[PDB]
Amino acid sequence: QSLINLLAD
Amino acid sequence: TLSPEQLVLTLLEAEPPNVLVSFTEASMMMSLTKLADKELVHMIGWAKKIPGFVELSLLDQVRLLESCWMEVLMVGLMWRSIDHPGKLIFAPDLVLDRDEGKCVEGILEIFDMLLATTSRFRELKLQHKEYLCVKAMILLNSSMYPLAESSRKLTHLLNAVTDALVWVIAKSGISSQQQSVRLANLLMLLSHVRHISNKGMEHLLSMKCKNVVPVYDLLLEMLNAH
Ligand SMILES: C[C@]12CC[C@@H]3c4ccc(O)cc4CC[C@H]3[C@@H]1C[C@@H](O)[C@H]2O
Repeated sequence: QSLINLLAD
Repeated sequence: TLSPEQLVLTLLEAEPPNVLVSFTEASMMMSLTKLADKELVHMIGWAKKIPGFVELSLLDQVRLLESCWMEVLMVGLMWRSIDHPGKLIFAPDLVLDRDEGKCVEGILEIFDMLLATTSRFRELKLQHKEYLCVKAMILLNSSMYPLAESSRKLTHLLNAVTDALVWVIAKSGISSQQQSVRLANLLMLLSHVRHISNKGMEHLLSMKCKNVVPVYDLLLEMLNAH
């Protein structure tokens, strides 16, 4: 998972 | 707003899980980069538990983490290492003596800087509650790196953690003069950690560019932002 996906997860 | 005791307890519970890694120049850098990538995943989870962070704009959340990630890794390393002179406790089963920095070109200077800063925190007898505060202050851009509702919110969040740090220091019962000096010394150490971080990222990028170590996934993404 990318930074954005991790933040949005 | 939360009370300072409430805020500090929130920071405690946000603490990330610990990670385990698993020398040549290649194998030390492989271990260290694998470690960083694992910690970075948990760092994002940690940031999301800091009061107010997820209320910031997505762009601010991204830019804050892009700016501070290596500093946050480094202050954690310093805390893990604080009571072990001459050793860097990167992880359980990755405890490095200062002299093992001779394995990697350019890394010894960085180890010495990390050890010296750790020694200053030791001399200050950095408290658990202070550590929690200063790590959150790093994330919330106490450095004031240039990144309106979100900016106003961020200022509020940073002020809250600073207030909590002041409160923690005030509990020590030392003179107001000494409380002010301690705060100054802590803030100046954070500025120094920023400088070591800049050096560390330059070194990582060099090791990548020279094909000494591959860099993948989240670490790649954060490195590419520098
Ligand atoms: C040693 C170094 C700085 C500390 C990093 C570091 C600091 C704190 C941690 O918890 C993990 C790490 C892993 C990567 C480490 C970096 C590799 C080198 O390129 C150099 O910049």
